[PDB]
Amino acid sequence: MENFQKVEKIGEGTYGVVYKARNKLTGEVVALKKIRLGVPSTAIREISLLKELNHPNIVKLLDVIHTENKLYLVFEFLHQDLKKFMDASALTGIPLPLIKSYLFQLLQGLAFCHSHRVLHRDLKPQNLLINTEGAIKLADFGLARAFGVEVVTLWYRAPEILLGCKYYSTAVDIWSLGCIFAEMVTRRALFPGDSEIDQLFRIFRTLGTPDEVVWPGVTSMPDYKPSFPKWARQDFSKVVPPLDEDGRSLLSQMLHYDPNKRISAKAALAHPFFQDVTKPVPHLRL
Ligand SMILES: C[C@@H](O)[C@@H](C)Nc1ccnc(Nc2ccc(S(N)(=O)=O)cc2)n1
Repeated sequence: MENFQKVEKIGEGTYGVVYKARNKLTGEVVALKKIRLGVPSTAIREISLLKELNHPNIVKLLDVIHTENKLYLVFEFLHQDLKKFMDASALTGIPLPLIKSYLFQLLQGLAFCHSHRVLHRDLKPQNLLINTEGAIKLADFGLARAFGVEVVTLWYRAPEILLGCKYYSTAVDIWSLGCIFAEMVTRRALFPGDSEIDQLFRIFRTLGTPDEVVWPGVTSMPDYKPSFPKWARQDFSKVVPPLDEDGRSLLSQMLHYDPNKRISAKAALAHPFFQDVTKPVPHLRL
């Protein structure tokens, strides 16, 4: 902490406060995360694996500073988060070519992470960071599993997590990114639940209550109740106007109930929606 001069608080998360800060020696501007708490050995080792998980669409973890039994993560600083950008673009909407670019890049980032068996587990607009050059990057990648631990947003949570599955798969991240894709397009959160059951029931109201036909094994999950109401599925035509039919096909594959049926990041990259992908420049007010 002594090595940095705090500039301003930029986030408050489950695992600690994040500051924009400047390195006192070099003048580098960084994001400094003070991890909330000595540090268990296992957390140290998992975080140290994250230091080598480098990709253009993953926020670079510059240093892990484990001293005086405190843990600080030093990240490269990005200039804005997707939440703030979405809120800024709410009059006209993020142009589709930019949406498509951001989706494609995030899919590249996930394919890379997934290929190393690392999951995010908590994708949401506040953890997607953008720059002036057109890039978008996944932040706080791998921290949920490293640490294992003011209101938690449930809006992006996959249904298998809500239904009590103990072992997460890479599919949880595809589900979350699907939710975010929809939200960019419509300018409203797809499933804005305010409790676990409200989140589950908002999913069920839109995609239909899952059963053994669409999700074999669903009825044996830990928090599945035979008493859940049975709602009929809606058409994606009603869920995300004015997404074009390729966008809609791809979304539907990202939002399959059965995580085993849900598209992988790798497969998503070859989807016809990306045949005309480009990399536009956003208009950022900093
Ligand atoms: C991921 C989350 O913990 C975030 C706080 N972490 C990081 C990491 C690296 N860089 C940033 N920058 C940053 C963040 C938000 C904004 S905001 N809310 O003004 O759009 C402007 C810049 N944030």
